[PDB]
Amino acid sequence: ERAGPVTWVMMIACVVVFIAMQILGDQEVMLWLAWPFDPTLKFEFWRYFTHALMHFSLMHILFNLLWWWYLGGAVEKRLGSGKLIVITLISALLSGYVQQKFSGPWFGGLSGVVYALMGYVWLRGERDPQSGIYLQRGLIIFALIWIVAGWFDLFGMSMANGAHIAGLAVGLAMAFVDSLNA
Amino acid sequence: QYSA
Ligand SMILES: [Cl-]
Ligand SMILES: [Cl-]
Ligand code: NA
Ligand code: NA
Repeated sequence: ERAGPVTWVMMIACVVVFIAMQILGDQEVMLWLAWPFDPTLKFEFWRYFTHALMHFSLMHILFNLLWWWYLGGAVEKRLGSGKLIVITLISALLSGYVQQKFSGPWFGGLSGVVYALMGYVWLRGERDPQSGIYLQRGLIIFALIWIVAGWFDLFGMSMANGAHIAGLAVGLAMAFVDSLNA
Repeated sequence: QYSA
């Protein structure tokens, strides 16, 4: 294998949601899973996280899940399921909060989490080399290209720039914090 | 709409 349970369940969850979106249409699934877009939805607490389970395009779910499978899968195997859980919770929540602050609540997608994993794995490898986690030269070039693609919006639709900044920030900061230990 |  390769995929621990956290890596696996997120992939399954993104695929199931994506199917639901093809059947029902994107906005019907946004109605249930999006960041609260009405004051009356503020207590539906799953919404602060489930915006990360929705994808609007085949190419973005494929690349997000590929990066999640690789980096998420590495974090879980070398550092544990719980570490991947907390990275994911924190990046999904802070990236969603930053995204809706700048541009409102109609956003979705795992990249916020993917950007946190990229920054986490890269920085942790650079500072704490022999905890077993690092991003190889080649892959970080391709991560850097992916990041530049989103910043200059070389993609189909509008990019969630605040999600994307906040997620990377979360990842670098947690890697820094985890690097102080030894 | 924004993608993430
Ligand atoms: Cl696997
Ligand atoms: Cl934005
Ligand atoms: Na996306
Ligand atoms: Na992206």
